[PDB]
Amino acid sequence: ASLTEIEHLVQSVCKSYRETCQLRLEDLLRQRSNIFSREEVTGYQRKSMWEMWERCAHHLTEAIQYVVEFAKRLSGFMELCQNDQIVLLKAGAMEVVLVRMCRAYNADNRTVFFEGKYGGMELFRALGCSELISSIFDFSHSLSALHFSEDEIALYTALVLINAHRPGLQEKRKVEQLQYNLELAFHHHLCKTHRQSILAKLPPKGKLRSLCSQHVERLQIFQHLHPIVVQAAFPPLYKELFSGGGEKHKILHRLLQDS
Ligand SMILES: O=S(=O)(c1cccc(C(F)(F)F)c1)N1CCc2ccc(OCc3c(Cl)cncc3Cl)cc21
Repeated sequence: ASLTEIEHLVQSVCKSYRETCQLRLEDLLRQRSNIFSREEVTGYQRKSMWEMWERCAHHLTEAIQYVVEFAKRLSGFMELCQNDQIVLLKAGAMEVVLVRMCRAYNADNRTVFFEGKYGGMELFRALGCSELISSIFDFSHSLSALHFSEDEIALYTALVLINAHRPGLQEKRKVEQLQYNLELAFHHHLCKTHRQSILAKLPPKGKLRSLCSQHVERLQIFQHLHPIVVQAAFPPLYKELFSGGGEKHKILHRLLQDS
């Protein structure tokens, strides 16, 4: 488009992200001294596997409801066909949740905010996927060395969400031009803010696909151990995005109709 239209894309996205944060930043920094206790950490460790899963899936789902709203406010996004809004969310909504987690992450004690207090990766030992849990801390630890601004996180998460080369898009170019316009707003704000140099420190694209692909691969395993915990206790939007078969009940386009 134009440089003046590019100037309010930054504004539009920075507003849509600030108005769609469950996690309010200043509330998280004012709680990193509220660190979990060995007696509470062991309490989480001694919880059954499926209960730490059911509790985290429910917490992931709550974090995706705010992403689907972020997407719903991304000007240009709801001008797209339902099949393309859902496919952008179905693949990029966990990726947005993972990049937003860098704010709930404290790199000094390598702790993450969880259920009202800050805990380490040892907190999630009962889940049985220690290798994947570690890579999410190592990933949030990597973005914490980028020292993101909330405006930077806004424009980076839209580009995580608005991906023109997702498999399954009906109309590809309508996203390419929404991606390319979003891509200028990010480079222009980084230019203005004297931050063009972080474009090379950003994680390689295939780093988020690998983290989401591990989560799907580790839900597969837990589904086999606890099948009826997924059908009975797991949230439907979780099963729709991640497990198969789970899109039998399409909660996604329910949220993309009401407004
Ligand atoms: O519960 S969070 O407040 C949470 C907060 C910090 C760290 C974690 C975890 F887990 F990364 F250390 C979890 N929340 C909000 C953001 C988020 C992302 C994924 C998630 O769960 C996915 C999952 C995994 Cl990665 C492994 N096994 C079962 C599941 Cl369902 C939960 C979640």
